[PDB]
Parts: sequence; C-alpha cells; structure tokens
Amino acid sequence: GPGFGGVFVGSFKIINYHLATIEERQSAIYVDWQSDVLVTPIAAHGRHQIARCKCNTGVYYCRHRDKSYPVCFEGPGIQWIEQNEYYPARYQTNVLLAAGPAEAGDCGGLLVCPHGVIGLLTAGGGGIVAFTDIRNLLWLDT
Ligand SMILES: [Zn+2]
Repeated sequence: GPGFGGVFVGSFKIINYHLATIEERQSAIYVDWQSDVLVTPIAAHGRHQIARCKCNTGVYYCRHRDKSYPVCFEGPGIQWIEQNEYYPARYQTNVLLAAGPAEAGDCGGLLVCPHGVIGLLTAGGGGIVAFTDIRNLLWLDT
C-alpha cells in the first residue's frame, strides 16, 4: 500500500534478503541471496500483482524523500561487485539499473508499471538506483 513494505501477493510475501528477519528466513518458501529476495508464506489476502511484461520504464517510491520518481531502467543483468554496510563485496543477479535519488533507508521500495510490480529497491546512492527484478515469480495462480 504505502510502497515501503515489500510485496504481498495472494498468501505470500516478498521482501529483500538484507531486510528480512530470522523467522521469515526460517519459514521462507524461496530465497535467492544473490538476487537479495525472499518469498515466505504470509497469512493475508494479497492485493498485489506481478508484472508479466517487459516494461523499460516505471515509477518508484523514495521513502527518505516521500515522493514518486519516474525513471527508465536497464534490463536484468549481473552488476558490479560493491560492498555495503549489510553485505560484503559482491555482484548481484537480476539487477535493473536506473538514474534517480536513493538512500540506504529506502531499501524495500516498490517499482511499478501499469501491469503491476516489477521489482524491489535493493540499494542506491550518488544519483544511481538499482532494483531487483522479480518478474520471474508471477505465480498468481497455481
Ligand atoms: Zn509493464
């Protein structure tokens, strides 16, 4: 809803690995440390949908500025080995690169296109923001 709490699809919840808790990690149904994402069952009716598109443009929420920024990002590739306050020097998978304001506190924001959510905000800074594509997880049905 607000846009800073992960994705809630059906009875499942999607969040970043660096922002997850131990209980969620233990009960998670899918995890990708390289992509920095978890998928764990959640007892709720999700009102979100995953984008089954190839959109190259979208809008993301900047929590530390509390504003919506549109941006045209690059496709899902593997990115530079950088080290954060959470992580060691490593390269991430399914990374969408775009230009825009970002901060350490905004980790977890939502990127949306008309079809739905595309990815979560992994990290950003210095005018460059990187997201984790989640389009490969659109199990809306079973
Ligand atoms: Zn789209």
